[PDB]
Amino acid sequence: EVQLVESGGGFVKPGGSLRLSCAASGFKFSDAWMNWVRQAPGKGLEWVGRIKSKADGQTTDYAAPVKGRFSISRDDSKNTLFLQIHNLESDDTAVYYCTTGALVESRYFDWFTGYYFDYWGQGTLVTVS
Amino acid sequence: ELQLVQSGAEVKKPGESLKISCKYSGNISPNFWIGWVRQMAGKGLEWMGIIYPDDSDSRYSPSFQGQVIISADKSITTALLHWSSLKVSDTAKYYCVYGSGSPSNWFHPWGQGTLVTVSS
Amino acid sequence: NLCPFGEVFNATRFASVYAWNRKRISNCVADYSVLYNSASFSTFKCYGVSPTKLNDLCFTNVYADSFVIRGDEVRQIAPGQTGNIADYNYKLPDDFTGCVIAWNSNNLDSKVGGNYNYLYRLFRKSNLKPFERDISTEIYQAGSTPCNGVKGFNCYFPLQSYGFQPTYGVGYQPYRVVVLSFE
Amino acid sequence: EVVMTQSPATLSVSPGERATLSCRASQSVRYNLAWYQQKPGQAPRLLIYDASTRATGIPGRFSGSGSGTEFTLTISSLQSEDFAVYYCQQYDNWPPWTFGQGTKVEIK
Amino acid sequence: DIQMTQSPSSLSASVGDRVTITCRTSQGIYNYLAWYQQKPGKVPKLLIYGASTLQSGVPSRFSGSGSGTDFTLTISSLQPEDVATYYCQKYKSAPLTFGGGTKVEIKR
Repeated sequence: EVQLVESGGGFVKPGGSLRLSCAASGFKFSDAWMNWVRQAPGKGLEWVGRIKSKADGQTTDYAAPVKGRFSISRDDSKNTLFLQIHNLESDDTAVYYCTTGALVESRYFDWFTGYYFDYWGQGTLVTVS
Repeated sequence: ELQLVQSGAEVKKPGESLKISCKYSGNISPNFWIGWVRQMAGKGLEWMGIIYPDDSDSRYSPSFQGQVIISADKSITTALLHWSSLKVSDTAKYYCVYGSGSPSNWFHPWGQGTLVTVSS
Repeated sequence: NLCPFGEVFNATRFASVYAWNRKRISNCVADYSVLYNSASFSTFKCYGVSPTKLNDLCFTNVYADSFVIRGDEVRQIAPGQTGNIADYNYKLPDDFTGCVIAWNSNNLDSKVGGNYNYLYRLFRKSNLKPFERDISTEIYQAGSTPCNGVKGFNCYFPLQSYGFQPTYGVGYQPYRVVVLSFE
Repeated sequence: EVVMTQSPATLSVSPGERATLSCRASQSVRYNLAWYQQKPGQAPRLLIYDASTRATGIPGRFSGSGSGTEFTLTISSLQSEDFAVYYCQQYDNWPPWTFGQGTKVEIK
Repeated sequence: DIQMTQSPSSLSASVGDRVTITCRTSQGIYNYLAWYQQKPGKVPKLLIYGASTLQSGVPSRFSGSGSGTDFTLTISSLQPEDVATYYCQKYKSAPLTFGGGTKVEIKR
């Protein structure tokens, strides 16, 4: 049912930066953990980062070949996620997704922890020319 | 919460470091933030950031490159604004605004008449 | 030779709900109409004692406990109620005899752009006991598989921040609480 | 960030006659706002806040209006000391606290 | 940095037959792992989690079996509408690294 949509892809040129977005629809998005996954053309998937819920730190966990770049930030009050591609070299030409995962509750409170990915967006395609 | 006074600045050379000095008067509230606002030549006002003098936090709006807001003292009860080597763009006039808790009567003492910083 | 009540109520900064402070008062003169006849206290209700009758009652010891909790959560401060505070943070035995005070302290604790200095527990294996508190921050266990100090799956850090903000709704606005227990 | 658009850019009015002001927001600022006044050559002065309640020591001719994403300021008696530039400012959704643009009220 | 392999890559048998897929691991993970299915030119879809739990609303011909250090996912009988690439994901903690990926073709 619940859906996520992303936008911001373009036919950009290397040696710069780009900003990608993802807007939630029906979560309790204020407190959930969200992820980005980038599918290169004709290759397997690859996780690229997670951002916490800002009620539990608002921390970012990037990947091993990514740590230097690909900043992630969250904008509440409008249910929007933000991926900041700090620098494009050649291989950022791929598709990007914004996904979330498991729902966990103890007695009172529940939230999408985002560990195995259930809901995916349509996926925007980024290019480097 | 009473009158604030600022130190009338003048021209500088291409970028160096400056210090802009607001003041206090007294009868201050427990929550005590003081902010800094700037006005281009004949344009609208743009916010910079605020500082809580006790247990300074200095939260910045996302323009913090030449924006180091530190009270740095209660000795003379000031809220200095500091930067180093800013060159041509920030020729403006900077106001210091008072505030408190209980979000009424924040923006009442809104500086007095303020600092025409000349860069070039 | 009056009691130091003032420094408890006019204190500078309060502790967190999961790490509440405790103070002992004994061999002192305690007056309450000064506390009772105050318009500051938005909420003030007692148990087992008439609020006007305090001056006629002597006790061996008086214990004062204080913390800071969310606004629409004071109802959990009552003997025999449920909720996060009443389960994992602060418990009140049903044989309670003392007064409970709470007033809005928005202009003292909340700060612009969030205030991340106040916490509260969210996970604990078993409920608390009356007048009992814990401080340990061991990673919670939610399944049969032990993880041994890694915050992966089914292993959650059991502390979250309130994040107060002076423009929130009155339901979420902070509240200071002082709890009195008697002999 | 929310853009605090203000219309009209200028508002040419006659003395005495009532004059109105309008400020626009991108999304919910439901009850946090303010209205300044900056006579040229000096610092802006707060007029109202909370979108309805007037400040202290101000004439009773000013009155707040609106809520949500639409607001309005109304002046009932244009004297010789009311033609200035008026800014609207939110004070929620902290990181970008933003102002408006201004309406140079003039005469004819 | 727990390396995983999803082997082999070229798998194909006549419809109705049985297939083996093996997500080996370099370090032990108790049962924490999932499986994703992705047909050409579309978003991946979930099948399993906990290494054996079928998704509510997926065909029940997939058999999450193993646990410990080596896992297996096997299709009980083959059909020509279930040709895709399958992805095994480590799931204990960060950095949630996916698997290599295995495509399934069909026989002559």
